[PDB]
Amino acid sequence: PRPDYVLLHISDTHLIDADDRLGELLEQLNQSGLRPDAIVFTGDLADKGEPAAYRKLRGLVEPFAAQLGAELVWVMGAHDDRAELRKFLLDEAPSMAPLDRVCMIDGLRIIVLDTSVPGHHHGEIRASQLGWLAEELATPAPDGTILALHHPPIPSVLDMAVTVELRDQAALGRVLRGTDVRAILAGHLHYSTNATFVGIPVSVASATCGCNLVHVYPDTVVHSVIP
Amino acid sequence: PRPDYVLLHISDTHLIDADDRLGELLEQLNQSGLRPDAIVFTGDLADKGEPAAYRKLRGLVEPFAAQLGAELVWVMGAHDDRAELRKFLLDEAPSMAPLDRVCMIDGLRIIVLDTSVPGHHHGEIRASQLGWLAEELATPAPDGTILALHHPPIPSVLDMAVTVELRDQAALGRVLRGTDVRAILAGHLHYSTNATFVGIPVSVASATCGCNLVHVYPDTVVHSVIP
Ligand SMILES: [Fe+3]
Ligand SMILES: [Fe+3]
Ligand SMILES: [Mn+2]
Ligand SMILES: [Mn+2]
Repeated sequence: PRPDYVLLHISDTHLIDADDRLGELLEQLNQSGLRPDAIVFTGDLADKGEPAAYRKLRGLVEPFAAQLGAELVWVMGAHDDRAELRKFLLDEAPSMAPLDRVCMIDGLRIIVLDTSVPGHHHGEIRASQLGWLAEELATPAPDGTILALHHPPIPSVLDMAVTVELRDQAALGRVLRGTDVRAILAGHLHYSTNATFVGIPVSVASATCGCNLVHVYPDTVVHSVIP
Repeated sequence: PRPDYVLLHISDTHLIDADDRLGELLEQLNQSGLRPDAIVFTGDLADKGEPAAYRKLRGLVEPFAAQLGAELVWVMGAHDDRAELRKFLLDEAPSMAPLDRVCMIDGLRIIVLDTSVPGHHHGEIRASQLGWLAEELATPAPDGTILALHHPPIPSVLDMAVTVELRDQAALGRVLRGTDVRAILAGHLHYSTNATFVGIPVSVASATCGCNLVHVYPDTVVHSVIP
């Protein structure tokens, strides 16, 4: 069976060792001869949101993605800094506004939502983001939508995880329910985890410091854990 | 958040080294102080379906489960032998009939389906099993149903996997659709994998030779990969 799309789902890189942990993964997938349509990094890109760490991340990852002709999709995590990421990763003017973005890969919509709260480890989605997201999803994409965020909308199966979890999930669920979101890609957790949120599959990739392969079929989305 | 149920999902033990790979996992979870309601083993219990290997498996696992007061749930895999498993694992009269079973854990239904084909590595579900399964699911369980089988009803993301995959999945899907099956537990693959089948979450546990924790919440089922 040939997939419609192939995505790479990497998370929690924590760059400031994390340098060659990520380095060796890149080449391992380069050497596997895999050619994904997109590489999605679901947060905690930089451990202390450092300019130097973003620069370094960009030099390591951009060549890798260009070779495979793959779209790079960056997501804000709790440890990141919105302004330094915009500045040193995206070549955009600095702003503390949520890193929310829409990205079409042929017929597939990828939506990047920012669940980060500046200077806080927990997760939240602000009213303006739910409005933005609702408006966007009112138009169905041909091959449906992948949602990429940091803090996963799933129950916390550990206590030291509850204080840093994504808050007010009911609001998100009200917006996602009945739309064309087919899968939710998330990070934060540091162990591979899957569940559903309002009927939608949630897949959380483990920390880098393995990752997930994502094959998008016409009728299903397959997530596989690569050690 | 307190889960309604906790399940342990272990797969592909391949006992005939596999002995102390499984041994060290048991104790690691014994030592974690985890107390699951059920331990579900999703096939390839014995590598050559050997009487000696079932005896050994039983001596290693039954004490472990009794301590935690956990229900043992055994599933036929491709490598198993229906008659020797019935004989040396279940203390049942030998039979080549599919190992199909229903098991209530308080309000939660667990259904064991046998996708094995004797002397063959591929997977199939026979007409009589679809009838049995349909009849059973006509009655909803209070806390819905977990389905446990060997060959997962998900697309094969590798070629050397297609010849051994579960065949005629459309038939299964016709039976599962709209019933109270909340999750499908599966094995066979040897890499952690999740997808949906007819809207239902499928979670495949990796080979032992790690496993999965399964927390069953009122509104969702969370699967986590334990290295
Ligand atoms: Fe992190
Ligand atoms: Fe196996
Ligand atoms: Mn995080
Ligand atoms: Mn198998």
